[PDB]
Amino acid sequence: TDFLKIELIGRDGSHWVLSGPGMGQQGVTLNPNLQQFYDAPVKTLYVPGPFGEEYAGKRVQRREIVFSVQAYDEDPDTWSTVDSLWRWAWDYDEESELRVSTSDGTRFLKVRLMEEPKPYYEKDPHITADNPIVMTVTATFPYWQDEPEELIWTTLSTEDMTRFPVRNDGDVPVWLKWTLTAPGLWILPDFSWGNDMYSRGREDLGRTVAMPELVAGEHVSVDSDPRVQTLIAVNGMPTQNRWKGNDLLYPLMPGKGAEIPVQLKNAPEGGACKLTRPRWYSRPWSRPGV
Amino acid sequence: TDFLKIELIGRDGSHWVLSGPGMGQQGVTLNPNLQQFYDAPVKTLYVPGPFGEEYAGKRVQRREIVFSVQAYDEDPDTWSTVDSLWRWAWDYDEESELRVSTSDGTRFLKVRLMEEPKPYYEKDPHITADNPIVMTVTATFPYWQDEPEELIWTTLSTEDMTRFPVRNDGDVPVWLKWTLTAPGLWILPDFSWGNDMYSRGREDLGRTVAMPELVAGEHVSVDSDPRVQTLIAVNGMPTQNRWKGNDLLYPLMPGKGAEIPVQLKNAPEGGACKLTRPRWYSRPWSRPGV
Amino acid sequence: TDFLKIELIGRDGSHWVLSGPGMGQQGVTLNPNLQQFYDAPVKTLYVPGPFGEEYAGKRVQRREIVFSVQAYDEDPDTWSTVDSLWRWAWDYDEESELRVSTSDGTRFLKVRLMEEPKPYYEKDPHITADNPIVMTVTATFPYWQDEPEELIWTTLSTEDMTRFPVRNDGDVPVWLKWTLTAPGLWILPDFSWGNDMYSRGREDLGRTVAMPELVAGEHVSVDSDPRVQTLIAVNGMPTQNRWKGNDLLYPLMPGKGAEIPVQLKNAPEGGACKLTRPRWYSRPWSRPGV
Amino acid sequence: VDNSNATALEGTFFSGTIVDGFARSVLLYGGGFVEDTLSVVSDDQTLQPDEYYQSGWLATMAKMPWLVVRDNEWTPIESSDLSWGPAKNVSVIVGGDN
Amino acid sequence: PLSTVVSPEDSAVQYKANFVGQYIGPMWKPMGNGWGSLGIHTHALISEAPSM
Amino acid sequence: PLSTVVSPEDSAVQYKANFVGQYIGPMWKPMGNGWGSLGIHTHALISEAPSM
Amino acid sequence: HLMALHDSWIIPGLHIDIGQRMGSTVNSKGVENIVWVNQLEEMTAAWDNSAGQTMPLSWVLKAGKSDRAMSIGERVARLAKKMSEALNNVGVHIVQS
Amino acid sequence: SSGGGPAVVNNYGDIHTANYDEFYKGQQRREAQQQAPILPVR
Amino acid sequence: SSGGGPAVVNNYGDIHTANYDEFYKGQQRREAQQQAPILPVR
Amino acid sequence: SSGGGPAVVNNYGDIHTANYDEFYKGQQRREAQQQAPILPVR
Amino acid sequence: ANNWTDILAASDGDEWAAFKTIEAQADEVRAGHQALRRAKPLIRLWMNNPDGSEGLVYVGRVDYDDTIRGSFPFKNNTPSQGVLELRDDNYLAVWLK
Repeated sequence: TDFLKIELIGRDGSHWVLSGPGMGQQGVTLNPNLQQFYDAPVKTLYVPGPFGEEYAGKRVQRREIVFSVQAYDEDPDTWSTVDSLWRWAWDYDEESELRVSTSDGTRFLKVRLMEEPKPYYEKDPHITADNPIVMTVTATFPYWQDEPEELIWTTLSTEDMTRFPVRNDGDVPVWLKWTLTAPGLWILPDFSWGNDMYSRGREDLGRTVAMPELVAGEHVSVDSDPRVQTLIAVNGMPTQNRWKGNDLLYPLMPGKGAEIPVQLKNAPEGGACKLTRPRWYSRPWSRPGV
Repeated sequence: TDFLKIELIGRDGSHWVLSGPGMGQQGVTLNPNLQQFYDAPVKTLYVPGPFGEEYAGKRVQRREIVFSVQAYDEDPDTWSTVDSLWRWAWDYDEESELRVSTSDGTRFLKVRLMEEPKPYYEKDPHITADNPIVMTVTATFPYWQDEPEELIWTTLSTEDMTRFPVRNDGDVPVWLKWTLTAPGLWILPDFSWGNDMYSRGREDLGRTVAMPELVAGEHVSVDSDPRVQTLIAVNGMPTQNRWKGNDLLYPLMPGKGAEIPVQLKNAPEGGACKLTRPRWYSRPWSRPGV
Repeated sequence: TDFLKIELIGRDGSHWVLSGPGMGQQGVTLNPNLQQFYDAPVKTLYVPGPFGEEYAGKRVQRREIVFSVQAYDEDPDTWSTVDSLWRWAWDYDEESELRVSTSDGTRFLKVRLMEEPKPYYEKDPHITADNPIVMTVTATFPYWQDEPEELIWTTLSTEDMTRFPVRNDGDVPVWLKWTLTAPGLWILPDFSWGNDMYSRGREDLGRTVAMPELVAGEHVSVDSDPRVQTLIAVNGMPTQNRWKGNDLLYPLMPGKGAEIPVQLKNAPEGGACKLTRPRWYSRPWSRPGV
Repeated sequence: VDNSNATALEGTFFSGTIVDGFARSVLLYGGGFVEDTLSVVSDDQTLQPDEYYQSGWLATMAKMPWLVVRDNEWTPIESSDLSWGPAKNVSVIVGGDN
Repeated sequence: PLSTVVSPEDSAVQYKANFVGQYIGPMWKPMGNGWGSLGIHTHALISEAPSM
Repeated sequence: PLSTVVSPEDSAVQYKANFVGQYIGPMWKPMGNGWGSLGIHTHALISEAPSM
Repeated sequence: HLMALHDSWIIPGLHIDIGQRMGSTVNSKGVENIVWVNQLEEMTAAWDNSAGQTMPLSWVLKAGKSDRAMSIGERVARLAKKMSEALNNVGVHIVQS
Repeated sequence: SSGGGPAVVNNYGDIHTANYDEFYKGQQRREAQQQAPILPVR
Repeated sequence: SSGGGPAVVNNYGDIHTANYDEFYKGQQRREAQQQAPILPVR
Repeated sequence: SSGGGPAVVNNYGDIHTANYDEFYKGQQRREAQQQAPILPVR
Repeated sequence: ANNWTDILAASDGDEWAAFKTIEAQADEVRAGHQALRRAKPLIRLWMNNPDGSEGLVYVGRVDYDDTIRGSFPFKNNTPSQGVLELRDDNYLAVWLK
């Protein structure tokens, strides 16, 4: 349909249109009945309680998308070429992009081959030259993504301050990344946004964290997500070692945003700060909510 | 039918009529075969005995309601808006209300997403613009409930007494809540109603418990239900710490009612009392029980 | 079809055309629905993480190919001869070749009887002289193989150097084999090809390792594949025992190739080197990868 | 028998890397010989055993350890448990009656 | 794809080192003498930057 | 079922506006002259903040 | 007495600490009214984030102590520790010949 | 009827519903019964 | 749908896929946590 | 045929017929082999 | 110390409004208690100073969501073992290795 368009960018950069306008131009179409494709799988925890079991929290699970494609052509030789290209568009170690385009925009999922594909019918595929491949791909990161928003602030003054406009339009919290140049003393926001995961939702509403003083050449990446270490110096110096039991604890809660303040001091040659904010969604398409 | 009306009030305050008069006006109707919806699940316990097994007790289990809705509209874009609104009406962390209205009144059940919804058919949903969403919701509190009966008794006397009429018209025991102003020493009833859970059925027929002497500004809420701590003061003082192991032990048994006495002493200003009696039911509709 | 040929070469050297042009000339054809035949079975590993499960790696698995053949002839005596020959073409201890020929070339898989064959119909097979044999064979080495590419470099000089062009056109990493004459100190390349399996992809870009000084008559084979001890001398001497705990670490990754340098020193006679690059593939046919 | 060869004059291999092989160290005894540390032989010139030049030999000589068992994605072995723990007590008291 | 993307091996590289922080860093692998054979000297007697 | 319906205890509230953006915004409802009767004036002659 | 506080309002460490007396009841006929008052002896905070079994951070209390109801392995370990200490003491109290 | 279903699953023994927790607890209880009286009071 | 299939097998608990070696190792690890700090160093 | 039935139950491992008594006895025998020669004779 | 008369005056003589005010205060206290109970733990690794001086030096922090499992007992006068399982791609796991 023209209301929905599904594309694949392979590990090798090949572009396939599986459904929507222009589907099957590269020879591969998408078969019906694809599972765990729309909603992010979440399991909710329950613990014994007086009236049965009490809610204890939720855990998002990785996506296990089982779908099927159909590789077709008029002649078996070109069909074999198309099937080989489709297989080359996938891998186990490295991931490939699966984009969904609707009136709500374009959102992509990074997926990899969970297991070996199951191709062809019971007989040799060169007879029909039109054969289905059963794909079992997995999304380690289960959230559909749009391109993250990047903001740059460069200053020449020794001491300066800026207000980064930040807003979470998605339905799930997101973790911010900072790229800070050196030398200089940086103060970055760690606002709770009302999140009470550390019993300090109101205490940390306007929380700011001071990074250790950076020496020349010690440019840092400060990623708040739990997957990555918070502080990484580009030159390999242990910058986190001088930071005294302190961390960025709070993601950007959905529906919240403000002008977060970033302060720079003691910078003889100024400095640059880059803020990267991901746009994470649990569905391939959804109307904006607030 | 016009004998039953089912509504959902989402986490965002949206109102949907899934069945009954005016159903489907918001685009979503209720499909048949909804399970664990009427009777509260209960498991009975049995010990080995001389004649087989002996009854040991009952435990009420949380509701695991699996039901299907059908989202429909004439055009796929409006269907997409309807589907997004329905998705936004639900959450894992916070509960949405599910109201059943019959000739017995309106009773509501608080339900949350137990896992990710399963939407759409095997093909893309824009083809039909009329697609089913399978929802596995859960009710941690499994009893259908109505708005509680509230009574207020204020006084100006230093020492006074009152009687609150109370009666459990439902089929399950309910736990009373009190709101007591300060200063003052309160004597609250904890009548057994003949219940023999502690082997003190008629021993505790007229049991009254003395709350600790509340200091100025220490207005307390005294909730007898086991989900929550009994004494909580509004100024944050540890009232229960001064309440030397005492507690409210008995709920208001079904079919039981009386004029429960509340006594206030040592209240120079003259305080106020509020009694909240929940209306818990194990079924969406039922005739009153005597 | 004429686009695909399938052959079996038994443990005794017998030749069978199961499918393709000339199929059934020896009396045995191939029935449909053969499984675990095309893609090499791979299982992916996942470890718990904040967003579900994180990628932990991949492991290739052995092939369990269950396929049926049909042995037929006009008269039961000749059918019995055909069936006996087909059974003799198989074994448990030793493997037999299974060759697939397409426009991409001929690739072979070495398979052995995983369990006893299941022959014949419900009645005795002499009634029809046309009976199916269900074979459950296994491939311990799961990749499809082509004949390896071999290069030879000879020198009469005491000290010399050469460059071998090498390129993996398949979809799986291959492990190089060397055959080096003695006496002489050889230095062999162990280029990482950007493989970050040891977190040294860029550090080991031009890694070279020196074999121990070989004494007269101690010609060595240096097989980098993990199924085999790396250094094996022709005269039975313990060369790897002399070699101080070193090893060849990196395979030739898919899509990578260069002129790898081989150095020879302290060789009064002048020596010879042979490089064998295997051609492993994960499917019986595939277009060349770049 | 002495199979580790840790106390020998030439020392043995106490550590190594998969890219450089083994590293030769020798024991150095501090004051009172109670404590022994490891000092690396920067220029290792230990000769190979004569047994390594004999056909049909497979054993490991104590002076020249050779066997490194490597675990990777294509390992031929199955590693099960690699556990390291640090030293515990700085000082020891031994005595009673003299 | 070869025309579109640039390979890491087909890329000119330039490297810097200043030793001004009095730290060797992980980019200098000692050779011959093993770990601990490299150091940074301040040279504070003259008005000069630290050397390696 | 409710004994009485009481107005909710609405707390103290706060609002602010500075007119730094481009247009007026939906937080201001035009009146009398209808929609589109409001605007932002830069006042860059005096070098001052924009006004409504 | 062994308790597991699943979603109880009790906050271990905050409401009650190690060594501090607390009362507990058991819903068993004949001892419903009785409150067993013991000083808190153990409290373990445990969690599991595995996909198979996922247990949120939960606290398990053990009020009072008993050598009798102690597990056999724990009893053997405690006895072994005491025996080793006593053996060291006797050996150091030995009078030389 | 019985032969070839749950009634032969019962003959199979603990193939279907059977948990490890009470089995381990029962083994521990049996070992505790065996060893507790002979363990010293110290 | 859920009641009467694998969704109630989960309620049954460890009737289908459940391993013995991992459970035994987990019990051994819990016992080791309980008893290791009180074992002597001798 | 094999994929999706008892032949993949065998890959699942100890989900169908397997009893706890033999596993416990085997683990006890392994521990006894490990610890018996070092236990004293007293 | 908001007296009942003061609360009633603030609510303009409406007993139901005043009691709803009191109930809201009690609810916010209960919510604070629940948040304190359900707050995530803060796991931090520290090391000795490499130069040999005093004072532990901050290594890093393990996220509760980034753990695999954990178990920390507090015992009365008895040593206890804490167990923390991490994925080997975790940065603190790599540091420890």
